Amino acid sequence: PQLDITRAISVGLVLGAFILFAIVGNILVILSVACNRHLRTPTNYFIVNLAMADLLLCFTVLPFSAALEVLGYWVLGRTFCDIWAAMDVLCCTASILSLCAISIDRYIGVRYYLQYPTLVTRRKAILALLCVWVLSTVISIGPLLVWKEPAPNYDKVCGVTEEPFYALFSSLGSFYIPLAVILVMYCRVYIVAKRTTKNLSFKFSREKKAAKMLGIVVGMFILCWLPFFIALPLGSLKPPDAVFKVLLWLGYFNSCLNPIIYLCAEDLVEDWEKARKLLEAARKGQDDEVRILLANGADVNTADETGFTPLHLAAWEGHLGIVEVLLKNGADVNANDERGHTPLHLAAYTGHLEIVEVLLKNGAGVNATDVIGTAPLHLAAMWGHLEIVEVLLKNGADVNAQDKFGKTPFDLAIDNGNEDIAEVLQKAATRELEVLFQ
Ligand SMILES: COc1cc2nc(N3CCN(C(=O)c4ccco4)[C@H]4CCCC[C@H]43)nc(N)c2cc1OC
Repeated sequence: PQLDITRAISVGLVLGAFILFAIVGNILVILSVACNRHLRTPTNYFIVNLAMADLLLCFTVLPFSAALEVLGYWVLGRTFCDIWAAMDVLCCTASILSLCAISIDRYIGVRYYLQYPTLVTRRKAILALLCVWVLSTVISIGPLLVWKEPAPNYDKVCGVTEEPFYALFSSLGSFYIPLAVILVMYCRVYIVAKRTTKNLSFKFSREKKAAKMLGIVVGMFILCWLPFFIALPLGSLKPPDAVFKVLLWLGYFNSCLNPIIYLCAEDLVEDWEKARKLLEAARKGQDDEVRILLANGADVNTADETGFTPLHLAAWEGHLGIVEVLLKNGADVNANDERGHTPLHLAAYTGHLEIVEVLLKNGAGVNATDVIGTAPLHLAAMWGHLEIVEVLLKNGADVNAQDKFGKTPFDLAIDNGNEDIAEVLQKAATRELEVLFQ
């Protein structure tokens, strides 16, 4: 029994990973939509409800599961087992009925690319969410009233098992009937996305991108919960109590997968072909192509294998037109590569005054430092880009900024015999003494 020690850490790390994504991850998903007015979209309305269901499990289902394993058989069915039988179904029924609202929203979204925005608003989204909880409560808390008094002979309050009238009636209303709607709708979405993808406004690639991310979510839920919900009806015609325990735990694990799916899935950058196409267009300075590619569904914030985005390479290669349209198409102006360089670092290096001003105008980090601690002022001062050094200082660039090698933008100007820049950087440093000078 030497493995008993190693099993603790392995399970503990997996349970720690779960809690992290399931509680913190979901709260962060909720807060991102809650504190951004531009992110309050009907699709984002359903994922907040999906995160609320995962959160509601963690606080009202897992405590009962944790209390069982830790303390043992303090399993007082009359109350204890009735609450976290009821709460368990409620959360699961809420989750799958939310995925029904998603599966339908995504068919309305994919099929009707330019019609959807008007069709589905915040008002129509709240009603769909409202319905889910009204149904979910009836489906979950129904049986707890319908079957009021405990059975004679063979009661199983504190067991997943029961008679066929519950095993089928519950599993139908809580899984299979919802599953039918989902699979039928995401089967319909499946073929429309190919039919319009073969045939082919960016709207289709914004909503077929959305349909793909959420399709993974829908699949991972089905994959997680099918094993349990296969075994409840199938038992009536099998599994030990210890078998049911891991099948439920598998279902619970899904609560952490959603935040992970949103961090781990590339679908906006799913078109590896269309993604690397834009990265090249923006670098080569091909305004016609970049505009066309963006309009055809190309991700503005595509990450290179090194970490460079189209805005990086555009700022580097000195293509002002592409920098403007990228920003105009919602480009991360403070995008970082592996060493932390932003497009302003690159614009500063290659001496493009036009782009440095445009980046700053669009809210670029003037003092943004890379892993070495090198700021855009370090690079502009190093190569003799005096116009950029002045623009940078004007936007409040820090002259005292130091890299890992202890070198400051002034030092680099001196060490490259840049007399003009060194004077402007030395003057800039005595700014605090010009409180006395009016
Ligand atoms: C996700 O959907 C469902 C979840 C459900 N969860 C329970 N639980 C949760 C905890 N259980 C066990 O751990 C467990 C281990 C072995 C048998 O049960 C049992 C036993 C203790 C009391 C609550 C029970 N009971 C249901 N009847 C149930 C029904 C569901 O849909 C039809």
